[PDB]
Amino acid sequence: SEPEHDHRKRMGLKMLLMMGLLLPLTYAMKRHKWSVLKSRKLAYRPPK
Amino acid sequence: AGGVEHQQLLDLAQKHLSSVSRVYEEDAVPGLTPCRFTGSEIRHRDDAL
Repeated sequence: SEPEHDHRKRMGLKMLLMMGLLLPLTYAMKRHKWSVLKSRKLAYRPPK
Repeated sequence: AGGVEHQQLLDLAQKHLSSVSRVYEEDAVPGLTPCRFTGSEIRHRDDAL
């Protein structure tokens, strides 16, 4: 029924290792380019 | 700067500006320290200008 079964599981193992490498790095890029904004402070200067 | 004799100005500085302070009075030299540069942005927003 599934002649591709072992090749599918090998490609899935490569997929799992590559995704476990790639997800924290892309998340780190997002955290960098958004950490320019997430540390931002706002002030208000009403003249009274 | 200008039409002034250097020896005349030295005589004047010896006469007047002798003994200005010369003494730290606590042996405490105020020394300058290198300052950290910060890549940063400041945005003062007033749209009425």
